[PDB]
Amino acid sequence: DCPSGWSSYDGHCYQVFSDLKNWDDAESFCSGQHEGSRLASIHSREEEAFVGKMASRTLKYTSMWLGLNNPWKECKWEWSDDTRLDYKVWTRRPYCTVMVVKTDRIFWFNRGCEKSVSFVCKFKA
Amino acid sequence: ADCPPGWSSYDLYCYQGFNGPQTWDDAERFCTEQAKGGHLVSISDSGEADFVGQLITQNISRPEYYVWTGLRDRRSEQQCNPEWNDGSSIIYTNWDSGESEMCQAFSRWTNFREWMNTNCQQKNPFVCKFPPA
Repeated sequence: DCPSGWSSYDGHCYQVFSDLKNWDDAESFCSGQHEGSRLASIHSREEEAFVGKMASRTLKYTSMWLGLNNPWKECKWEWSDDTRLDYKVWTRRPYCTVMVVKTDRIFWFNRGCEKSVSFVCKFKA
Repeated sequence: ADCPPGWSSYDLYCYQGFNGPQTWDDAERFCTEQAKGGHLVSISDSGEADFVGQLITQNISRPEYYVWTGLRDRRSEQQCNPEWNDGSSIIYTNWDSGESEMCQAFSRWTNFREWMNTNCQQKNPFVCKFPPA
């Protein structure tokens, strides 16, 4: 139930792309490849392992954008002495999540969303 | 001022920087046991921020970028964003060690005047604060 070029897993379709794009550009590209297609979310070890195996087939350098922009959106900052948070001097440039496939392990880490990374798209069949 | 020896006074409170290094939780626990009502330092205005900044520079010589503040997100999960791009809840995560950054620290490149979130399990110097009696 996936069109040509896409791999099926658990009612969803996936495709890894090698071209290096920044997160926004990659998310835009995914959106144009199929209805409902965006940068992949990852909801389980099994799904992660499936996506990692696609990357090892397509990419020589197996790192891919995931569909997470800004891990620190809507944080609830509190003081340990329970004083009210009014004075605030925390600003941070946008970071976006990269899934790094190593031959022994898979891990995620955050990179500046302006960096150029391969990526994987995903939509529901 | 009636701040005990080793502590520095500023606007009805007592402060002291501690060359750690300690995790955020261990630093905070250390602060509560150093004096009654002690905690990791909190910042309420720019004056307190400037005092704590210079206090760190004059009493903490550490090669770290970070000195712990008392500010953090208290949740057990490793990030704040509740949803992926597609709207599905973020539940399963697989952060490499050091990538979950839910605790706030004073940053050296701002002369320890502004904050940056870093790994709560990273060991850093810290500053305690308690109200004298």
